[PDB]
Amino acid sequence: VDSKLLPKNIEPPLTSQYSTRHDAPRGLFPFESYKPSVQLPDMAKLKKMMNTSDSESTLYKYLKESKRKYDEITHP
Amino acid sequence: VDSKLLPKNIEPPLTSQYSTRHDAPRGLFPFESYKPSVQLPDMAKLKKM
Amino acid sequence: NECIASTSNALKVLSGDEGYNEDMVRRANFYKENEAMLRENIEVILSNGRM
Amino acid sequence: LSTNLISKISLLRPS
Amino acid sequence: GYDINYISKIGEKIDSNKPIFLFAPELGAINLHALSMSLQSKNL
Amino acid sequence: PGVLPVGIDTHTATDIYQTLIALNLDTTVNDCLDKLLNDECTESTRENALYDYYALQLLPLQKAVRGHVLQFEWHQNSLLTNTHPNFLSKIRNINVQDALLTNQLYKNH
Amino acid sequence: KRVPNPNFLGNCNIKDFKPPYI
Amino acid sequence: FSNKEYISRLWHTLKYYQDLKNTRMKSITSTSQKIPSASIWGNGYSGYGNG
Amino acid sequence: EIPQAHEIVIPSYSKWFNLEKIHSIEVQSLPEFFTNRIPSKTPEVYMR
Repeated sequence: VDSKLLPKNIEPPLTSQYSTRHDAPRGLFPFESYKPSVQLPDMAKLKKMMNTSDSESTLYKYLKESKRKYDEITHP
Repeated sequence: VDSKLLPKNIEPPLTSQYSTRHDAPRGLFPFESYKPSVQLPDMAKLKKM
Repeated sequence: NECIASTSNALKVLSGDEGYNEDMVRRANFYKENEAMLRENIEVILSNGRM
Repeated sequence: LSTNLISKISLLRPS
Repeated sequence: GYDINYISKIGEKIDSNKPIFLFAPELGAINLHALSMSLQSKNL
Repeated sequence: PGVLPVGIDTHTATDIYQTLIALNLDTTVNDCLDKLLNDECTESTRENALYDYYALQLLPLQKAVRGHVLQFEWHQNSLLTNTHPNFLSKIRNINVQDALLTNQLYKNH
Repeated sequence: KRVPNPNFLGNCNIKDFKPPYI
Repeated sequence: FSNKEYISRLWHTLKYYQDLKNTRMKSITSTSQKIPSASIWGNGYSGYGNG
Repeated sequence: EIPQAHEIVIPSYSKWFNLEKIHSIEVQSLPEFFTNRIPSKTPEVYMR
């Protein structure tokens, strides 16, 4: 019935719309961003434990046969 | 007798399809930091190595 | 199993972190067994205009 | 820029 | 595997400076009628 | 320590789990992209891979909205006696005025 | 010079708060 | 994920909340000097019915 | 039909209020319309 106007907000930083950073701590928001561990035996373990891909496998056997014919034709 | 020619009530018309905003108190919503990254992470270096 | 589940939880409180278990809320059956509170909270956040 | 890809680029992302 | 005395020493300050809820000086004009009607709202 | 056995390092066991999840996700994204890009694949599995690509590019947005609703849901249940068990409310030691009021109550009856 | 009240179509005091992902 | 990273995470979390408490104190001293500043939480009500 | 020409604000604890529906708070606050003792106080009269 008798409405009033909020005058003006002198906003301090981090109290604002779009005042959020990737560097901020996720206290809540339980989903995490995890550090990729680049270790060479763990690289071999990741190469072994990855399942497959069909075009990758066919192009692997294609490139392997092409490299085999390459090393067998560059010798004589 | 055709409908809408039947006698109807003299009333204020319907305000059912009106959009309302809400006065929520001060401590209702939490403080939110850490903008989430919508973009998918890229693994070009891992598959390159 | 109670010695492990009350050791990592004993580290989460002492570190100061909080929240849900990350590996529990990552699946889809969590949001199907908690179908009741999500229809409340989605309407509360949408009607206040924060969604 | 090839027309095999121009028909699919706006398909995969409508923006 | 950690030195949890130092971890707890820092986590005490983290829990102290964590934004859990409002303090007494920053509550604003507390309206008793709004509280009394929100308690009957059977929300959570 | 030599007579003691060696142990599985958990801090690297988690990392090659999340990283394997991300690698399988990237391989599935690059696999559902190729199924629509060629023209020899049938239209019953050319549009289905398109919506499977849509659902896979929409994953961290789903994580953002899912995290947001769950953060608000967790804020619903912070009650200042869970997080603050050492809350000091109020107390009052017994004054002489209490005993005087009691004696007045027994005198005026 | 007119001045709009807070009960005006489009002149509310409750501003639309944006989510962090947007 | 080792100790030397898990404590450096906690140093890059406490220093955030100390600046957050500095902001919280400045937004209290602003309104105590009769200047209507916004807080960490939103502004509560408007002139509608409640004050 | 009249288009919306004003800003409408109800408080947040009145989120449950929806037209063409009777909430439990309306029953527990005004019970005389829902105890079928007087035929001139029906929930249709209350909704009207």
